[PDB]
Amino acid sequence: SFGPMKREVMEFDPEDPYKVSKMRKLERSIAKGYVYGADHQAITARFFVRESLGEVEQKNLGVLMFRLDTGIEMPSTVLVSLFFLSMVAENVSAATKNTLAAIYGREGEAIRTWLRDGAWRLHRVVHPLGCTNSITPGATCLITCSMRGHSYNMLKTEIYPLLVPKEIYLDLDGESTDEIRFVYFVITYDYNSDRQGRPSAFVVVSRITHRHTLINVLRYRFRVSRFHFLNNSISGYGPSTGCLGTLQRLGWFCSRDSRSGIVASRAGQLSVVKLEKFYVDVGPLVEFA
Amino acid sequence: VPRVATGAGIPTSRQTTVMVSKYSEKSPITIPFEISAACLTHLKETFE
Amino acid sequence: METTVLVTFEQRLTTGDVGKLSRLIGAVIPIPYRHHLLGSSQVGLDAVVKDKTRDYSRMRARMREMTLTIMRRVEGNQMILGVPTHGQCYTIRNTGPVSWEKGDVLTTLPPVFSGEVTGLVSVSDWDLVLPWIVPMALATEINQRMMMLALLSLDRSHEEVRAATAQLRVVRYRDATLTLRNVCISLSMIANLSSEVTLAYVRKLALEDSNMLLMKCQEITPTEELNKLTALFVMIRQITDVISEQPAFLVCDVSPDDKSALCIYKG
Repeated sequence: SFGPMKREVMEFDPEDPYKVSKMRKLERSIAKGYVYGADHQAITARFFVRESLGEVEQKNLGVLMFRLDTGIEMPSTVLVSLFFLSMVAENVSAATKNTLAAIYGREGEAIRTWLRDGAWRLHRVVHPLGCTNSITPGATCLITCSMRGHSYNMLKTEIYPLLVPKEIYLDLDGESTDEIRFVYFVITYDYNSDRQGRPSAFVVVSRITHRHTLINVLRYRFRVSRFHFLNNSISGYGPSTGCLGTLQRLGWFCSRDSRSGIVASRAGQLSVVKLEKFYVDVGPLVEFA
Repeated sequence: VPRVATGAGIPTSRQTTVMVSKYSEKSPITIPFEISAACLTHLKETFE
Repeated sequence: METTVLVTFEQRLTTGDVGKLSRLIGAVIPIPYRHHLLGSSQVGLDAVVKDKTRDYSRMRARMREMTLTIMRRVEGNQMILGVPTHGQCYTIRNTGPVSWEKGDVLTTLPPVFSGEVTGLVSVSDWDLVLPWIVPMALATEINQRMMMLALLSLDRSHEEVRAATAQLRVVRYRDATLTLRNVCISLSMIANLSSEVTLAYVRKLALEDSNMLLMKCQEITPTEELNKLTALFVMIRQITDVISEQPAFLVCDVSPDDKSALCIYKG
């Protein structure tokens, strides 16, 4: 009669999860010409980045961005690359540290040496923001940063990889196989003298998905820091420190694509690890000890 | 309002549209004039 | 497009009150349980903020059960809501006391009436008291201040300990300052019982040491033996239920005037 004839119309929209997204994008691509940014299951965001922060990320494309909780109220949020906090971690060779300290450091950075090495990492200043595509060099660098999904050129023309530097990677490179490979991100402290240590950063890949079975393979690596973590528990009574390690999901990639590379930048080059089909997927913090 | 934007990284605005309204100001005029009660009586009393 | 929850206005929402709901188009909504029709008495957090003996964590144990939902549009007699698809971006409205910044992880917390007691479009005791979508590192911070004030709450009789509490409820974050029981029993059962029960277990394990860490770990009735460890581990479960704040968003970019922020939804 009336009721059931209307409900056939809301039933028989089959073969698609809604056919609400796909059809209504087309009725605005017929309206406005072929629209970009619409055939995009991955998820991006445009960010205002200064010229003194604009480097690297601009030239070679597809790389991590990090927020700062810098303890100064006026520039309280400074963008940080995964290349950038290599001048903080203990893992990075001092040549490799001062290679990129001379890339960034040209008269618009070196506060951020003094307010990351000095204003120490509490592993809460850094926030995994995401990976880049399509830098906009102009009066202001304007980085389209991907959030969930792959980093890629518009027009789906080229998958942008994840540019992991070599020093932060091979000290926690996983085991060798050909599967899917989750990228985790680990900050470990060596509590020795200076209230945080020299806060060591790691990009760790592993086939392991589960949480405590993943920190157990870190319980292999980090006894040198873990025995020092127990040390300041008794070296200082009243003062305490915090976390030993800090684990969070960062994304994944296809694991046959894991191959070395290099960036070709100012102040010399920089040996990196190129992770091609990098689905960016940020996870929560796992504070452990 | 018209729109224009430019360049790369130059801060572009979002499409402004303004709706304004101008209220009334009122000054009413009034003017007296005198007619004698003796004057209006001749219209009425209407002698021989 | 997405999931839909309709809210039937049991109370008469005046067009001016609709004018305040039509300003909160982006804002989150605490829903008690996923269902397509809900009352306005269901929708919102006022059914959680209501008891003579109700504690902060017990409300947080209730709100952790409540499904987060996002305002979609207010059409007169109805409020249309969307249960957010995990991983998608959502324009949520910064109705917390904290300015958000690009890249931060946002956590839902119950609103505290300590110096910032707030209501909403209220009629007949129902307002739409809205949870503080607060950054995650401050969400753990707020939790820790509440427990340490409560751990020091028994020793009000010392003014110096009261002066320790006087610093303690001062919470200060980026561009924001705000003022702030069995959970603290749960803190104390772990603090006292792990002090006593570990000594017969460190001296037995410290011989074999694979990670080489039991060595300075020493530097740091079987029915009643297990009864301690049972009521050790179960109180550890009770505190971890009210510690792990289950992160709710990730602000990618913030809309100007700090009213809104596009937030990719996580967890």
